[PDB]
Amino acid sequence: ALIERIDAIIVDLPTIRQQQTLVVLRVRCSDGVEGIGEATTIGGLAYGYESPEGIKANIDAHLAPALIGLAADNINAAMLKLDKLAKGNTFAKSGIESALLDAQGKRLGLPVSELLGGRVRDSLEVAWTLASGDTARDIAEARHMLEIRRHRVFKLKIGANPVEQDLKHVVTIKRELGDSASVRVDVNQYWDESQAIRACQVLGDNGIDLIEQPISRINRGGQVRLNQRTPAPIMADESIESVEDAFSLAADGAASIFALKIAKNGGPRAVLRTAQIAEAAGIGLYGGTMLEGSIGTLASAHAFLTLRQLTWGTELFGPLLLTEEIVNEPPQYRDFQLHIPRTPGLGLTLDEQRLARFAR
Amino acid sequence: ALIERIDAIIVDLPTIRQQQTLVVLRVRCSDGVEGIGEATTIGGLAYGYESPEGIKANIDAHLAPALIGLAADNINAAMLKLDKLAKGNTFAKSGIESALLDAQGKRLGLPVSELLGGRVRDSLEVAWTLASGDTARDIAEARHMLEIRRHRVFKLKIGANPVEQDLKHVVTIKRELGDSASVRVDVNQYWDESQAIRACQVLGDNGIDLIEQPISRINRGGQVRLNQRTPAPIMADESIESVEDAFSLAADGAASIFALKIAKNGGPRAVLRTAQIAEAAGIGLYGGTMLEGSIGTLASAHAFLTLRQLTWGTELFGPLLLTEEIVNEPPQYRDFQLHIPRTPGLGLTLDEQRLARFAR
Amino acid sequence: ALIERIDAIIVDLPTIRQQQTLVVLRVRCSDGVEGIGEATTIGGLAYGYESPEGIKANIDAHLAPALIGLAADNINAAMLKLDKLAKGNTFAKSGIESALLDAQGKRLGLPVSELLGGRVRDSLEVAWTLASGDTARDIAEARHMLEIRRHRVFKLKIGANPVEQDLKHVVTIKRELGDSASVRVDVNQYWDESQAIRACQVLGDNGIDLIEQPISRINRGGQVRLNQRTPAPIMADESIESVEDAFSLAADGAASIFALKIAKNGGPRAVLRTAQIAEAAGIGLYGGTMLEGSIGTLASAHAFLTLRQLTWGTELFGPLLLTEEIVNEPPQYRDFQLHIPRTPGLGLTLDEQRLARFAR
Amino acid sequence: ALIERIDAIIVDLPTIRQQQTLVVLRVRCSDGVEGIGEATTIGGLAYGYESPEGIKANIDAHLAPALIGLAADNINAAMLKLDKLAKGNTFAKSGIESALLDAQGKRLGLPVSELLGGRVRDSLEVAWTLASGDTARDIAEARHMLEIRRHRVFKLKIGANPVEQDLKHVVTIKRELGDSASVRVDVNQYWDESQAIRACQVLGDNGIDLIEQPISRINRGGQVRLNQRTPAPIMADESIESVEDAFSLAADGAASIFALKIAKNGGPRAVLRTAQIAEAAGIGLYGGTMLEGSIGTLASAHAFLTLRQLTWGTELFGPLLLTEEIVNEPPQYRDFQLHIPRTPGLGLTLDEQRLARFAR
Ligand SMILES: [Mn+2]
Ligand SMILES: [Mn+2]
Ligand SMILES: [Mn+2]
Ligand SMILES: [Mn+2]
Repeated sequence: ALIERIDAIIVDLPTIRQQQTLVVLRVRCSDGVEGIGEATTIGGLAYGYESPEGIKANIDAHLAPALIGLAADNINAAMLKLDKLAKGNTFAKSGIESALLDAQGKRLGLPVSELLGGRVRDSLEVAWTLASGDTARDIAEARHMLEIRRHRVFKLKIGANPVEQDLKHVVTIKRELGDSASVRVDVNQYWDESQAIRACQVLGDNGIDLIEQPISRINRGGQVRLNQRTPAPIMADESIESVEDAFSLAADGAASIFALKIAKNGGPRAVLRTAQIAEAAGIGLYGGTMLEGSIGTLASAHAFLTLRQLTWGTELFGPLLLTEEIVNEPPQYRDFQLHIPRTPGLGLTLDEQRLARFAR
Repeated sequence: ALIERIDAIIVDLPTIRQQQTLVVLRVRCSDGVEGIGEATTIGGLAYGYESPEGIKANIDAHLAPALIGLAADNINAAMLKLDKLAKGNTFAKSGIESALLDAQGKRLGLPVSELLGGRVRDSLEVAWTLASGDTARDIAEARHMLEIRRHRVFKLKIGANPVEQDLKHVVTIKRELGDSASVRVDVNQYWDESQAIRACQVLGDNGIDLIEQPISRINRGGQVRLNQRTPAPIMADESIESVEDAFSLAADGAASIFALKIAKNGGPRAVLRTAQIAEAAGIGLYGGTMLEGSIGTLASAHAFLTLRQLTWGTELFGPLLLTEEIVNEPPQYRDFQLHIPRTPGLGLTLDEQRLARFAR
Repeated sequence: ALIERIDAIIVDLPTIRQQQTLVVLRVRCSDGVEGIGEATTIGGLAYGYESPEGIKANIDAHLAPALIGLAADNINAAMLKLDKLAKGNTFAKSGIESALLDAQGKRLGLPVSELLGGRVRDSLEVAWTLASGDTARDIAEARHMLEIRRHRVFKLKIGANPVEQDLKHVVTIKRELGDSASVRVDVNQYWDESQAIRACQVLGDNGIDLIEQPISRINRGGQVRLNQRTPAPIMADESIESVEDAFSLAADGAASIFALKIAKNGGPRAVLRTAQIAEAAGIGLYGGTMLEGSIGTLASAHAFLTLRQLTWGTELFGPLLLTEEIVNEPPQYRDFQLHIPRTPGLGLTLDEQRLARFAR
Repeated sequence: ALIERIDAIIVDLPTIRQQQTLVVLRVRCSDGVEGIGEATTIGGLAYGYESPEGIKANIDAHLAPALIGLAADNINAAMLKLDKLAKGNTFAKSGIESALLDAQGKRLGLPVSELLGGRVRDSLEVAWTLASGDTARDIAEARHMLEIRRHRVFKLKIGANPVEQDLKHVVTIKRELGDSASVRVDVNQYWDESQAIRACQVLGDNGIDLIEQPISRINRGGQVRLNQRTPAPIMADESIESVEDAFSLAADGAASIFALKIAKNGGPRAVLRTAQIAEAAGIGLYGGTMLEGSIGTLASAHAFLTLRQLTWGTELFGPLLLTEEIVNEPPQYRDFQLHIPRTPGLGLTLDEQRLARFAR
């Protein structure tokens, strides 16, 4: 089977929060099998180098033409060719690798997790981000998610308000939930090391389970110091923009936990290279997301199912924020987890009608 | 006297806990003197590279034939020959060295401790592992051991249950016993560094005296960080798989205490090389065990008697877990210690009847 | 006073080599002043994250909209706003900053070099890359460039062929040229550390003045080792993808010379921050290029004129490779140097006809 | 679908040198598909912890029983189970993984290289070890191998004789061969750092391309020092006894080249994890061997075909030393390379008669 055509479609979907843009890839092979992938990011260029528009432009002008005519079943050769021709562009590469694995799974009749070696579990613990901004509303939401047994691990995005304000807000939530839930924070590189010194202490002292990316990736030394001094473990996220960054952080002792994102590494197979490095170093894992819809979520999920251990769970809740999707199969979230079927490929099929309706 | 024959016998003994397998070595010398040694491990291949079956196979096919015909009284030459021919295989080497020292002690009429240079004590403090799994039962057992003056230092094996559960269990035990007993934990490499960060703090804050091998030996940097940050001292155990590993950990500042096991180093003389390195570096000592019966326990004991200081005592309680033994002389445990006689060799003789009954 | 509109045009120009694609920026201000900039790369995505297509897509969709309406005379505020909304995208940022500086300089009647502080020189030494592939042809071209006094510093791009082959080629050229020219090589990350060990030694012992980016930026430790052991100075180029990378490299001692490129840093002002960091660390400087045409070449030059010292000269020969240009004023190359006028802005005007002709 | 039975057979085959012992694994699956693997070492226990005897003993007693009944198509789950129950035992693990991969490839009709992701080449450069001991004889054998175009890369095993004697021998061979062949040496941990200091210098100055494992793995600091000072690149072989060792060596900068052996890592998939770590650190690669016959050689080869680059080729000449083999298909050595077919599995079938004949 040869790769015949690759299409990159920008889709804007309404969210419960007010819109999420995804780049849906469709790779059609000569044997009639089609694979689907997703390259999605948050806020244009605010959370990475690649925007939806840039991703589509590069796929159309550079990445896709390099693949037309190649064997669809030799994913390693195709991805290595992209590395040779394109520097970075991990989101685009991720969408493409996801589609090739999907097409390959359908072709062989195996779920992507089995193509990657075999799953050691069928479900993944899923965290939820509390985003009402209001403390009372956040505790109310958390208590609801617990009641319906959908989530018991909650993440709080902070760093935008005065430190003292964010600290009170987080400590209040953990204090009210007590031992019923795990509370973590994500600072998204918003603090400088001078602010993180005291903030990490207060959070660690008040039962916050982990602190994700407290300071900017440009401060390597600061990450190493906080890794050694913060009472709560430090998780690296934005500090990882490639597999090679993961080796560097591991060699430096810059974090005790790595967030694994297929978009930041370059696909399901690339994220596994980063996970393996973390494993060889004794670094804990967490399955991250870029707020992908079901396609990217499932592609992440399929790689995470093969991991020996994910000490801190995952935040694969992306599909839950969308009011509408472009696939026919809704994800199964129940009993604090995301359940992944043993269907061929990613186990998803496009809803041609909603796709046409939301595509640009 | 020449080494004439070496036999490796696998023996399965019932335990009070449900079976322990030992590899008993019998080295017969041309002068009619026989030496006995033991090569024992825990759980097949779960706690090391060598299993009872592999140990016997290698002794029979490789190690023993290299020794037949050599002088029984030149232990250094015999052991150096084994190092030249065999990589690793420390458990097998340990059993063999133990038997040669036993035979040499009987021949010269000296206890093995005197062959090793001379004892500075006749008894060793012995810790006890609380293994009921149940907190109330563990406190009850500990109080009994204290009452009968058999043990006042207790070890708790953790790491298999959720961290929070193991922490509550340990803190409850220390809280109830108070200053009447020393409470320590052994995590057996079960935690990753991200989990150990908070767990070590809680344990150190609640009176746990030391934390044995909290994380995997593959994470050297993590051991160094915990050595500098944990409130309770960190003891290395599985991180030591050879004398050379001990030098490496000492040079790195990876632990402030080393567990000394003859099986992991290669015998009573090898364990002394590791102890000497620890001494030159200012690292504290602890006499460890692989749950050996009286033979291996006594061989460990004889080397430990020559040490200037063992700040943390020993856990030479192996014989106490066996319902039946294959030696005639039962070990003397009284007043929190194991008492070692000044009889030739290891001071033990095989019970031919029970040996035949439990051998495979 | 206000930025009214920003246009990003892709232009394909013919080279002496084959085309070269430029992204010409035209910023129109409310006061009638227009500024021009250039964002140019090499080989689509083979030499960087940004392609001409992705650059235009991002400018039109995200960057330009963030600038419309802002004061055209407050460049610091404009660029800081872009850093807040966009991660990376240094090529696009460089093109935009260059245009704003051009407009501001025309507005105050000052060359960009004066806006940046004040020039300390009026011309820059310019190197030339011998790229025929044929040793004899290269020596001939070099002899000619020397004859007409256009260049006396030559750079050989190597790494694509077997090591001994590239080494022979390079050593032969330096042997034939002797003390007449400075010969340098750029390996463009093509060797791994194991190949670079012997190659750097041979090159250094045969009169090669500096070795540019011998290994990949992913291998930080290798750069630090080569920096201490190479007989010829090591220059970092691709290892610098941001000003923060420059700080990191300096702190580590990964190179004794930094190549300065406005495109890899984010503009003329950004390149000065990197140059300042190098100066504070005692690191040597070299004026680099991404093969820009006159607009980009002049924007680099204006920044380079304010530097105290550029120990290794520059390679601002980009305009010399183009057969057609889109500006009215051709660069003044004479006596081994590039001469920069003291006219307002960049001192360039767009040839509207040729622009329309090569614009795609 | 299910692993029904696993057989471990010790086979003694005649070499051109004397015998070579292999442990042939035969895994039978419920669907009638059988997979074959090989766990081979050199010199009993002289070159590793596992002997043919210990390997068979452990497979029969511990490893095989843990696999019976498990899905034959979920190799990741099977191997992770083995890691949980058994420490080390990489040779036995490698043999088992190779057989499961062979079975799975025959089952899906794909060569193992495709199961592992996809090959990027169809043949591998193969080195040859000159082992006559006689300098003149070695030069003759080398000239011949060059004549018939079978090998052009030669490796000399040294370290057993006085240094100046081995140095003379090696330098003479390279002098006589000149630019015609690449000459390398493997010291097999025979020198201590004090001897290696001058030897590495002499070898490097006389055209030796790489120096493999000059000193013992116990001396980590010495490897780091030799890695910075040796004029010829240092390759780690014995220092790698697990994938985690590879990470450690890379983090420390102890070698610029890693020898890859499926037997020392735990199988074809394990060797890829080590290769990935090396790639992320910028470390060069070489395909190593433990002198396996065709089964083991092909299992290594299939993994090596997926690698982006093997800067230093391979030494997969194992089959060439055997006069008799236990498979029906003899390896395709031609034009300095080993050619690998695109047939299912390993592409090998057991010659039941010869197997029965040499089986012990
Ligand atoms: Mn995050
Ligand atoms: Mn222990
Ligand atoms: Mn360059
Ligand atoms: Mn070797």
